[PDB]
Order: sequence, then C-alpha cells, then structure tokens
Amino acid sequence: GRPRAFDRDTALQRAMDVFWVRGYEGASLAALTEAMEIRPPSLYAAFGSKEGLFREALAHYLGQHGRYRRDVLDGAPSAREGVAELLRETVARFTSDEFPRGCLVVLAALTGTPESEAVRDALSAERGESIRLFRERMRRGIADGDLAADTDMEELATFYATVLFGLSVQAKDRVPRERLLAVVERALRAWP
Amino acid sequence: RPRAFDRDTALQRAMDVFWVRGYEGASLAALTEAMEIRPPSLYAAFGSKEGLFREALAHYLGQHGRYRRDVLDGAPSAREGVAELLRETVARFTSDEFPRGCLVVLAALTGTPESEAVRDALSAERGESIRLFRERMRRGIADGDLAADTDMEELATFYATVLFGLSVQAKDRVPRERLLAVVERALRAWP
DNA sequence: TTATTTGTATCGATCACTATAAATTT
DNA sequence: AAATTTATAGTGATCGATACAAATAA
Repeated sequence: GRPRAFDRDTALQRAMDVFWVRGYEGASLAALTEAMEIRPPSLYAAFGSKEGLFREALAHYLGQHGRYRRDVLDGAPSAREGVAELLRETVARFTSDEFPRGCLVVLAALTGTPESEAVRDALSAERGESIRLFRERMRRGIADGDLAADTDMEELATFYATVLFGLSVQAKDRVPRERLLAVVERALRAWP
Repeated sequence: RPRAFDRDTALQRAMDVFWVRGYEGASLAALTEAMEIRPPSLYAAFGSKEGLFREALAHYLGQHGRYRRDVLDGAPSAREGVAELLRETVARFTSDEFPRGCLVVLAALTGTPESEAVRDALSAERGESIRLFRERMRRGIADGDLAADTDMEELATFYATVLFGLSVQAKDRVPRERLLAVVERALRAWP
C-alpha cells in the first residue's frame, strides 16, 4: 500500500502529551489531530479510535515514564532507599519543566461519563500495579534482610502508593518542588 | 407561578451527578434527569452549567466540609485532631451512603481549557485543606502539644497529600480497613 | 491490478444553551 | 388580568468517527 507519511511513535508521543494535560475525555479529536499534525482519517487508520489511541499512548507512557520506577526501586541497596529514591525522582519529574505536572495514570480519568468507564478502569488497574511494584521491592527487602519478615508488605505499599497519588494532585496544584521533597522525607519517616 | 422543585434538593441531585461524573463529564441530560427539572428551569435558577457547579460545590462544602474544622478544633491535641479527621474522612470515603472519594479531588483534575475556571476553583479548595491542617497545628504550638520549631507547612502538606491520595484510593475500591491502616501509618510520621 | 494512506468534505449524535409560548400562580 | 415558571422544540457548535476520490506504493 501507500507508505505512511508520518512517524507513528512521534504521533503517539504527541497524543500522549495532549492526554497528559487534558485527560482522556478532555482531549478532543481536534486537539489530538492538531498536535499530532495528522488528519482524522489518518488517525483511525493507525490507531483505531480515541479509546485505542489512548491505550497505545498509555502503553507508550508506561514504557517511557514508568521505566524509572522499577529501575530505581530495584537499583537501591535497601527497600527503604528504593522507596525513598523513587519518591524523590517522582517529585523531580512531577516538578520538572520538561514534562506536564503529575502522573498521567492518576490525572487522566478519575471520573467521567459512563462511556469511558473502560478507560477509567484501565487506569485504576495501573494504579493497583503501583502498589504491587512497591510490595515486590519490599519482598526482596525481606529476603535481603533490610526489612522485617513479618512486616505487612501491602500496608506499606498502599501507604506509599497513597503518598504517590497525593503527590500527583499536589504537583497539578503547582506546589513547589522543595515542599514536595519535604513531604517525601516526612513520608519516609513513617517507615518501620 | 410557584416553582415545582426545591432548590436545595435539586442541588443535592446535581452534586451527586458531579460527584460521580465530574464537572465536564456530567452532561445536562444526566443533570436535568437527576434534578427532575428542565433546561430552562435550570438556567433560570443557576444561569449556567458552571454556575450550577459552583452552587453545588458550595452546598457540598456546607454538607461534607463543615465537619473537618469541627473535628480538628474539637480534639485536645493537633495530633488527635489530624488523626480523628483522617479516620472520619476514611469512614465517609468507604460508606455506601456517599460516592467514594472527595468531590474536590475527583471532579476536575484535568479537562478542556474551556473549564479552566472550575479546575482552578477546586484547586483553591484543596489549598484550604492544607490551611485547615496548618491552622490547627498553629493552635497545637500555642497549646504546647507541638514543638515551636515544627515545620508546619511540611506537616500540613504531608497530611493533605495523604488526604488527596485517600480520595484516589477510595475511588479504586480499596477496603476501609486498608485505608484505616494507611491513616495510622501516616500518623507515624508525626514529630 | 491490489492495497493502503491522505486531504477535503463531512456524517449523525450530542454538547451547552435558549426563543417562544402554554400553564399556573396572585 | 399580571407576573413567573414551566415545557416544547430547536439553536449553532462540537463531539467521535467516516465517505469519497486522489495519491502513492507493491
């Protein structure tokens, strides 16, 4: 067939930014096409629909802005330092001038119309993973000796995931990076 | 002609639609069908979808935001104030009488530029949450249950962060026991 | 062919919102 | 009657999603 006249991954990144800022439903087809510099028929050719475009953009976001999460967790000598460096780097990215403020998974679709309930549920599932990720590192901690064997791994994981989701909301509110880092250290104070 | 609907009950229904669907996600169809009124009546009473949301937000704050300051000021220490506030808030977030999560956090975090006002409004209210903590801690400094050199803005922001995160978690159907454990864990960070 | 993409033109449905007039009070 | 609030029906605009034919490949 005719060769594609646009980079698919670049269009995915630009569609991902529009979602990151306006949310799944707030990002209209007009705003998407104007940012991806393509036309609606070209979009539906490639991606399939707004829902499908968002699922590809979320998969792309998790592979580009979700890699550092597991990398800094497993790259620390202790589970506490893993959680510490993860929260610090997550605040650095939430407050960086290169990326939109906050996490896409948290801000994109918390509520909305029934039509998007699938998208919403999808994001919810990903938030669940944010807990499991924490838990897994803590598990390794228990094996490494830096964490007690009887610690409630899912309680700590849920707590630090709660702090993570709260940090997205605070970063959307333009809370200074210094105060968000102070919040991270305060949250680390709650470690057993 | 007498109006065929009570304004406060219509605001109740409208705020429920906003609580589940958010500001832009709540269409006029879903709003009018829940309030059991017609679009001309809605626009004569409130003037605009944004006006309806502002009235519903004021009503929601007078109904589900008045207890915050009362529970904070009703405790002997700032620690117990924050503790009982978080525990009560979890109890409401996990009850089946109200939609799970706080409306101020869930209604509009992102959206179209056209709704910038609404979002900013909610943001302001979120700020007040921090203030509600800060003020109490100030009293805690005077009463002597909090150190004078306590970094209040870090502590207030931390517990407000936990509060906003609890709204998100309550939306994700996290059980009440898990959220209560999260609160008791967040209290361990207290100085 | 045989197939696929691209730009122009939309499609019906739904959005927030309202002009007009009947209905219901004093 | 006079003063409001309804209900009907529909406003332009925009929503996500497409025909259609020209355009570019195997």
